[PDB]
Amino acid sequence: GLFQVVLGAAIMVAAFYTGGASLALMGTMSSSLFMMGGAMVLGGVMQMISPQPGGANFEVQSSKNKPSYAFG
Amino acid sequence: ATLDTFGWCTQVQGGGGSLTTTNSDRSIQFGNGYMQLASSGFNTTRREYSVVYAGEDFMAVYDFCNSHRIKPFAWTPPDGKIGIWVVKPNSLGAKPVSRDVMEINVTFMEQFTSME
Amino acid sequence: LFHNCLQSLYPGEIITLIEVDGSKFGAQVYRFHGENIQYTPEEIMQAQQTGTLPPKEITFRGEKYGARPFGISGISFDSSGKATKPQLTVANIDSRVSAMIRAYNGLMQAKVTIWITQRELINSDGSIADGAYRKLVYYIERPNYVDKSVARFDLTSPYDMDGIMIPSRLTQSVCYFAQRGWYKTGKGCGYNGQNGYFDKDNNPVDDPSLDFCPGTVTACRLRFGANNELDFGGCAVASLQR
Amino acid sequence: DPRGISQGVEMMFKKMIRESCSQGGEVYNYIQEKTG
Amino acid sequence: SQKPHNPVEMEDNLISINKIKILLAVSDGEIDETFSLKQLMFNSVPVQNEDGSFNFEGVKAEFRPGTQTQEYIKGMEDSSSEVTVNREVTTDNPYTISVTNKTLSAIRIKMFMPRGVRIESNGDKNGVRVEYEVQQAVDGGSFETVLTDVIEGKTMSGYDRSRRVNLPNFNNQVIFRVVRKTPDSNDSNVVDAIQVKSYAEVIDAKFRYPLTGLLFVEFDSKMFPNQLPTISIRKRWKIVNVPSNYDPESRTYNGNWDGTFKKAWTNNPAWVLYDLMINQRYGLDQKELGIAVDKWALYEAAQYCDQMVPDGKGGTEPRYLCDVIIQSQTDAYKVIRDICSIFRGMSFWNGESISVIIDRPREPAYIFTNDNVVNGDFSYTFASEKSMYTTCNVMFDDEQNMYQQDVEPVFDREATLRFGNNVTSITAIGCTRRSEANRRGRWILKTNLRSTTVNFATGLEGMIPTIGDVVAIADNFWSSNLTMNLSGRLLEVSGSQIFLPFRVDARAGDFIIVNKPDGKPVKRTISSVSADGKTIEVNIGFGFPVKPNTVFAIDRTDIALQQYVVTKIDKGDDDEEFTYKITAVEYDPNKYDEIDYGVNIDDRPTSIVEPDQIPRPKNVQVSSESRIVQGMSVETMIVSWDKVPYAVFYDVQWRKDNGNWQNVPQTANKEVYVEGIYAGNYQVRVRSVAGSGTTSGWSNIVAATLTGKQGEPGRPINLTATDDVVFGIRTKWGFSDGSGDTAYTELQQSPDGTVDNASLLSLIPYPQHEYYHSPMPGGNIVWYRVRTVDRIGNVSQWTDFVRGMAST
Ligand code: SF4
Repeated sequence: GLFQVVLGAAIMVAAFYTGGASLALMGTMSSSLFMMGGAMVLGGVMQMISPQPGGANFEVQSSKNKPSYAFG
Repeated sequence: ATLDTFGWCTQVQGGGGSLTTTNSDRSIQFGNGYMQLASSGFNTTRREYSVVYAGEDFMAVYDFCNSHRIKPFAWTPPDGKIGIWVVKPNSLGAKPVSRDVMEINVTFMEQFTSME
Repeated sequence: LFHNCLQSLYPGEIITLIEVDGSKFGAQVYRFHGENIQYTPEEIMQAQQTGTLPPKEITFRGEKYGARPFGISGISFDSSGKATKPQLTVANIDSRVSAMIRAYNGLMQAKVTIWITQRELINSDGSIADGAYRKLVYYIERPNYVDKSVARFDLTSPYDMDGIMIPSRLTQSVCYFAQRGWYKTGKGCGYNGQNGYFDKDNNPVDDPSLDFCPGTVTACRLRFGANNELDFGGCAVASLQR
Repeated sequence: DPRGISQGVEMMFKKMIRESCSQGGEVYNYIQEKTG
Repeated sequence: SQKPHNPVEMEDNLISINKIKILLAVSDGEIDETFSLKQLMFNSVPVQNEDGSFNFEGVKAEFRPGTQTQEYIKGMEDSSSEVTVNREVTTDNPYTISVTNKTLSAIRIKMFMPRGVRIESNGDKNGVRVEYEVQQAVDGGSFETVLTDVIEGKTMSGYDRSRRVNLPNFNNQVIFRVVRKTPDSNDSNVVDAIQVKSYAEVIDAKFRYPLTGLLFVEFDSKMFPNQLPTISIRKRWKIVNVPSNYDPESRTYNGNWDGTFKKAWTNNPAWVLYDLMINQRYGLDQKELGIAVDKWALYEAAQYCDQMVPDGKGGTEPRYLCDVIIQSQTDAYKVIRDICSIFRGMSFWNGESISVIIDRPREPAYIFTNDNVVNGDFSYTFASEKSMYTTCNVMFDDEQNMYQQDVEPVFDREATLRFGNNVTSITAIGCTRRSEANRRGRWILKTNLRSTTVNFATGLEGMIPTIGDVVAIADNFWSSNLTMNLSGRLLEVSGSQIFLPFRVDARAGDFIIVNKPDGKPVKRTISSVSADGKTIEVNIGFGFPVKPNTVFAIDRTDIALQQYVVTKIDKGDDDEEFTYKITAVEYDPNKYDEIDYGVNIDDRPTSIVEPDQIPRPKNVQVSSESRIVQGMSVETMIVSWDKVPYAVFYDVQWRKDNGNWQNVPQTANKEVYVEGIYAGNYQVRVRSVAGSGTTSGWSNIVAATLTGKQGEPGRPINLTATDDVVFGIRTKWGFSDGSGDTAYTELQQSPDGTVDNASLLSLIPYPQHEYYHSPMPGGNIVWYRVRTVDRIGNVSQWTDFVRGMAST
């Protein structure tokens, strides 16, 4: 059938289609939304295939050898 | 505070003049057919009316209706209980019957307190 | 077999069954079913003349199943690591489920299996081979909802690693052995009665019923003898002097 | 109409994030426990 | 190991002084006044240990309580000085101090030694010890001896020493006197003169720091060659608003608490919670608004907080005490909830109550039945499986390790038989005793197991009950199928009042329960039921009238009411308004008794470490030894001491008599041998050192004299030979015997008649000579000879016998 789309809000509109076809839209929406960029160091599919919480970690050996963000 | 009682008489035709009642009661059902009845305020019945008029001086009545939906007035349609009435928003329409007269439909609500 | 039936355009009726295991605590195993059972007019006339009405039971694999309505929520197998809890719904009319929950502390640690097969694949005596099946297993965690009508349960899997910190051999001063693997077992407890028995206040008793000695080094000093070897797990001086 | 529903949903979520990041919410308690 | 140091307080030699000043800030507000040296600590080591002795010797300090009308600390003397000049005498007591300026704070006196020496007949040089004092006067006083200073040593270029004196509060003027407390010398060769050449006086600093507690510590710089020690105190703290009929020390309750407040010290968290919620400087009403707090609930909390309950090793003790110190900024909600967690009492409301309710064995207050909720329906929900624990870990601030954290777990055996291991971790917020940590752990362990929440919604009845009121539930659903719960009735007091329920038979039980408009529900024994019509007659007597269509409930021994605790009440709008959502949790009437009797802890055992006072050497002896080389004599100096435990490496230091200490290099032999020490007087003292570096105190001065060559007796010279065969000369031979290689010379005496009264000295020959010829004789004249030996150290020898001579 004809598909007249609404530009303002597509997320809620897409679910209202009965069409015996909302399942594909739901699956695609979830899969695509999981990969959206944010503020995390590690990327996309590297998390979805086999997760690995990534981040540089340094042990502390002395208080006078740990720098900072230029306070003093 | 010069109030103006509604004029131009009244008539009943085409489902005009039927009253309407509005209440302000809240009730809760307990169980086993037990209910608790309560009312917030003073339990006043805001009566509503619908009026249809057709006559030669339709323009003056239309002017009155358009200019008196902000300030109230008095009008005693069925029984003589004087009331403080005000026209509802966007509830005024006109229908044509002849080149000289028109048909006008208006709805009235009863206001209490304020009176101005 | 069942794969071939599923791989066709017109499969037949499909059945789903649930059972709950509680024999670990001493709880009977329950079994439920639905699907509605039709009644023949001859049975109706027999019930009319004799004035009785027997409830309908149903015979699948093993022993028969009861007649209770139910429902199952979303089931997913995600490799992203997120753990999802499906929901159970069980109809409750005779309050038997509520009494079970009251008496048996909510039957939390229970084992549930879900069986899905096809009706005509089952022979007339309810015996089918292991060449084709569909088995799902979960564990109950909480009786989420209890009312006069519907009782609802949540399920998880051993993949839910909430809590469960890995290194737990903390340097304590109170008998880490007598927390997980308790007294009189050969793991860490070598105490074999020896010098009698003692109670919560380390009082000397003689019956084999009231026995309890938690943590304190004095307890064992007493159970094991003054100068004899000790099986205490943990150090007496937990931390150095400041 | 889906447009009004979407607008209400986004406004409600915007209020929810502030009511949860404030004193009492799950994120506040989690941060207090973790960072300390 | 422990930090090194060395106590140095016995300043008497030529040595300068260097001091360090540290001023510390103490908790805001008023504090107790008990500042004794037994409560001041260096590196978690007390300064003065009861009677004992001084661990860190020579420490000056003064303290303030922290009120508005304090007086400034006389430390941190700065802002230059004035300094006058004069040098008279310190023998016949001259010199005075006539300060008048009231702004003056302290006075510095500098004393001068021009020359200090002493000689003997032998020419050896020693030192001189002299004593002074400094005395105040005050208006009409006894001059109040203050400062005592000792000076010794051997000097040839001068010695300076400046001391510090602090003025007392006065009205008109203050007089200081300088006195000498030793006999004055004479024209004999003993040099001792005292000169004072300073009037260094100055203000110090007028910074009294109002409203804050202070602490001023002074010590020397030589004592610490490494990182300075952390300073701490052990004493009471902030004065709290205590109720009137309350003695904090004895924990009494006179009765009839009337609201009047007093100021004292307490450890009850009930009263140091109210202090935080009301203070305007650093509390909760910061925006100058008087907030309302329920005093009666806090009084009941205080009464419950001091119940006597034993645990551990007997010895009943109060069940909740809190003494904490705050040093970092945290959110107010966190601090308030951490303090409230000691009670585990609820807190709620915003405007008119601000209240706290402790978990007590409370009584029911309101009845709810199937006819007092919406859609006659109750919902049941429970807790997640991960919330049921078996062990909890509790942090600490331990008393016997002196506020170092520790761990004490809490575990219940019964819960471990069904679930497994579920572990938590809760940081204690000030429990200084192990038993209360165990009680706190068992609190959560017991409450988490029992949680059967039941919720429902009601009508206008929600305005009556508040949070914390235990309510009773008579639900038909959970109570099998029998009901005995309606809202009928038809009479007030009439006596069994017919009590016809419009439906439902109901049956015979113990009591029927009614809801009074204001008071607690009243139960009366349902005897003489007479259920002939199955719905007639219940009770015996009743008080006050009862409205029709009122609620009731019936209970039995087999089936009874269920008690719950209300925690949350909610309200609706525009369709619900008069409804009130309510939730509740299962009530427990016996968990406190199980809590109060389920803890067992022995103690913290002692450990093996270095002691704070390393013992001094016990006894010391000084001897010598001798050897003969190159004609002269060589001595030795011998010292010894007992091997004292906890001591590796010793130290030896000695002078002549009084001049200047010199250090013998560090030795571990426990004995010291030094050769070639010249004759004179000597003294020796020996310290002790440990592996860490902490040196002990000084020993007892032991003095010895080295006369020479072990003492030893001389040996007489043998075989004096007199001959009678030499013409015109008389001669004599001899033999200096063994060990005579130190002979300075021989002594030759010649008598004429063998009488010792007629023996006179004749000559004195050199050591490398034994024979002597004396030519001026007459013929046949008889003479006699006597010969002895004198040594280099002028040690004589016993005379020999008299031999005869006969000239030719
Ligand atoms: S001291 Fe020994 S016997 Fe006692 S609990 Fe510990 S391991 Fe077991």
